[PDB]
Amino acid sequence: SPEEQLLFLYIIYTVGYALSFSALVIASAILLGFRHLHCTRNYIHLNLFASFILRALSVFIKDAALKWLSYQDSLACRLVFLLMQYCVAANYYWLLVEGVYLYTLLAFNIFEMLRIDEGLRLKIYKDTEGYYTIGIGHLLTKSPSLNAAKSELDKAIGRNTNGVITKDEAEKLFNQDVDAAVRGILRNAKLKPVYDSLDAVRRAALINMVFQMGETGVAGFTNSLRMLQQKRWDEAAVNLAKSRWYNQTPNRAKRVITTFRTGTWDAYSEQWIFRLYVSIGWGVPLLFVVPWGIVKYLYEDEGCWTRNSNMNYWLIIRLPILFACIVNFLIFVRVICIVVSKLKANLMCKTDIAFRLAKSTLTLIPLLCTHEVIFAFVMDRFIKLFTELSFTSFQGLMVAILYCFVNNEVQLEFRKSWERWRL
Ligand SMILES: CC1(C)CC([C@@H](Nc2ccc(-n3cnc(C(F)(F)F)c3)nc2)c2ccc(C(=O)NCCC(=O)O)cc2)C1
Repeated sequence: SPEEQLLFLYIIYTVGYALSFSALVIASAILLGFRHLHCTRNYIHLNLFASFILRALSVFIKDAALKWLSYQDSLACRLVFLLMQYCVAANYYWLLVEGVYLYTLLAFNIFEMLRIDEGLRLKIYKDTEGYYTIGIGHLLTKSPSLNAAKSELDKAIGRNTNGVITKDEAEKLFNQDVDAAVRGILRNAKLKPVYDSLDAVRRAALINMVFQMGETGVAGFTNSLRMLQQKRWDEAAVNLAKSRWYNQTPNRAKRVITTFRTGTWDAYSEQWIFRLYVSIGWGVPLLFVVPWGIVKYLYEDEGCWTRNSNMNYWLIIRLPILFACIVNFLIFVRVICIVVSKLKANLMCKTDIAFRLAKSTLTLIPLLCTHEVIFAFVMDRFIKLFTELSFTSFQGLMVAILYCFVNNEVQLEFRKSWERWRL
């Protein structure tokens, strides 16, 4: 039947958005309620969820307005459609920042953490404690003799130093120190079990302290290292503040304790970038959705602007989206070589967060952007393409599923608090 087909697809679409909405609100509720989940990654997700929830709201509003001059002629419809188009470009751009965040998350490592903490020197300097340092955090000897420090550096660099050392030579010695730091952990009976129980990020947190103090020194934190292995992050955090290390160099300590406490790079994460992401996810939409809304109100106003087929004015919401998809696929491309390397190199297990996120993210990029890309310059078997409307509807649900319900972290939060109820 013709009428029966058109009605059944409508059912699946609305229950798609009903289930989507419900699930995404529950998920955002979870990310917001549990304190441990308060990190930049999940904040980006909450923005993404918002874009999907708001899209859902538009769907439900349009539907309620069917209930009693017609609705297609009204201006309130054209407004709800502009809100929905904004959400759609917000979906695709919070996905672009979801892609960018993932890329940089793969690009930040210990080498970028220690370049931030330790600084860079070109010439040899006599530090406060008495050690001559140069390069990135490379202490030479405490022996109070600049002549002998320059020589001690010359054997450690090969050619004659003179005092000034080039950027490439410093990066070479920096690599040397970091290999030495990880070997020092693994050659340490108290640091290896905890290091092998830590995830890559908290691993880099441990490496950092070794780079500053040394293997035999951070081993001293017996009180803290035990509760780090027992996965009790917050109880160790307050314990590491009560340290000599925290009172000696506190700005460095706070960053590293936060990295133990959270498991993210957020304490090495400039506060202005999260801005520029909330700006690109929500802002740049506003940079091509509203001038569309104008040419559509001015030059193409016909039945809530659905009869969108005349002239260039279709392109200017499809090209910016098209452009995001292109990159999101370039990103999609580059990322995978990244992950193949990092898993081949054993640099990145499958238990880690950068990988878990590429699982999610790299799924959604094509599942969202692929259709966009195929029919790249098409403007417009009929019961077949109807099924695209079932995918989009459930899109919202899928995100929640992928970005909260199957996410390991939140499941640990649930079990942890039921246990707090029993005890
Ligand atoms: C509808 C589906 C069947 C498709 C979806 C599926 N997508 C997906 C799965 C795997 C790869 N993949 C593997 N290797 C590479 C490579 F090449 F190395 F990069 C990529 N790519 C894409 C998926 C399944 C499982 C998860 C998952 O457990 N999430 C929890 C992780 C977390 O959030 O904490 C996520 C996504 C689910």
